[PDB]
Amino acid sequence: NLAVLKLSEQGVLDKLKNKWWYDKGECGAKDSGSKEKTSALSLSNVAGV
Amino acid sequence: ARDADTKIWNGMVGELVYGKADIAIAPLTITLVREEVIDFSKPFMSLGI
Amino acid sequence: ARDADTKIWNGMVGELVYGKADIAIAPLTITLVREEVIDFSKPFMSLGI
Ligand SMILES: NS(=O)(=O)c1cc2c(cc1Cl)N[C@H]([C@H]1C[C@H]3C=C[C@@H]1C3)NS2(=O)=O
Ligand SMILES: NS(=O)(=O)c1cc2c(cc1Cl)N[C@H]([C@H]1C[C@H]3C=C[C@@H]1C3)NS2(=O)=O
Repeated sequence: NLAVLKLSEQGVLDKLKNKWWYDKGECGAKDSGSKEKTSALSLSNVAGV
Repeated sequence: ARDADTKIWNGMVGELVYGKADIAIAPLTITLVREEVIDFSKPFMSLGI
Repeated sequence: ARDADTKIWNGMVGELVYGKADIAIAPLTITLVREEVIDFSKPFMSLGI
């Protein structure tokens, strides 16, 4: 009861949670969600016209 | 969880109720029906369904 | 909080320590040093700075 509060006070829980969830951003959208591609227009875009 | 009609707690619960195991640092959820047989510290990580 | 250099709890925590009160239903933050003089239940509402 006194030890868990020490970890919560000093942010050790935050450091461990960052280590075991956020430092292993692996799959797709987390890494590649903030990038940019320009364009290339294909026919599948313009067909109803 | 407990057994019907015999209250036989299996799993990690009975390991602490029946004097088998000494401590359990594990993903265990504080409920109402678990405080009567074992004791929990202050919670260290929040979540939801 | 405790006073500087005297360890005299003013406020509501002093009302629980010095025998003046009985219970404190209040927006009170579970810190470290408040555990050593009184007792808390499980937390009921979570927040942050
Ligand atoms: N952001 S989190 O879920 O990983 C998380 C969750 C919690 C932490 C610390 C972290 Cl890092 N400590 C709190 C404790 C601190 C104090 C206040 C309540 C408890 C005592 N319990 S908690 O609310 O369960
Ligand atoms: N979403 S919240 O901050 O208002 C909030 C926060 C908490 C609630 C319930 C609510 Cl609604 N109950 C939990 C307790 C209930 C059970 C499960 C963990 C603890 C035991 N404490 S808590 O994590 O402090």
